[PDB]
Amino acid sequence: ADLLVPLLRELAKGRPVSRTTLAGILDWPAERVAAVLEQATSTEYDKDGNIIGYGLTLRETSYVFEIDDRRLYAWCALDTLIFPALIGRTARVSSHCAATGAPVSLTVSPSEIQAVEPAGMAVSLVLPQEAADVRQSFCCHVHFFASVPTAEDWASKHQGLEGLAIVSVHEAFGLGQEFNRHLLQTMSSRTP
Repeated sequence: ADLLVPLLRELAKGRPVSRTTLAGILDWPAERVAAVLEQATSTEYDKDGNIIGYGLTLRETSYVFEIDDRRLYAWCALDTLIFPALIGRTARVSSHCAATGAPVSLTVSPSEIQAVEPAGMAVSLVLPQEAADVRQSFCCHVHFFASVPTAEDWASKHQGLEGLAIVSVHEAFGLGQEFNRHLLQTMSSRTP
């Protein structure tokens, strides 16, 4: 009697999943499934109203995310992925340096990386702001840099923005892997 979030499990398959199937898969009544979508109106439907799943962007960006046998796209180095460890397979990630334009690519696996090119690429992130208008406020703004010198080089001429910080794709996986514990919390955060 357990549940490892079959929703995304069947989702990763990228196949038409109806409520009777989500229900049939969850071995739960179509009403329980319904209750779930009853609060998910923002979710994208397809055809008669089935769960389309993911998609990120309508294929028109630079950040590419390949997994198993499904080519995905993103608006930032992050949007490409979300939970590699939850997938249970490898995820090929491709990016381009915002300064050198070099073709960067990394392999995101459920345990670590297995294809870093170039061997020394760097990632870029932004600092949290709480004094900006309403629209997005840099929902992501996550880019990659061919390396730390370029990341830091291009970074030098990329100051003034809302913080903006550079990092090693190696440390980016630890900061990205730690977010889980942060999101896992239902509410509040007692520790610091």
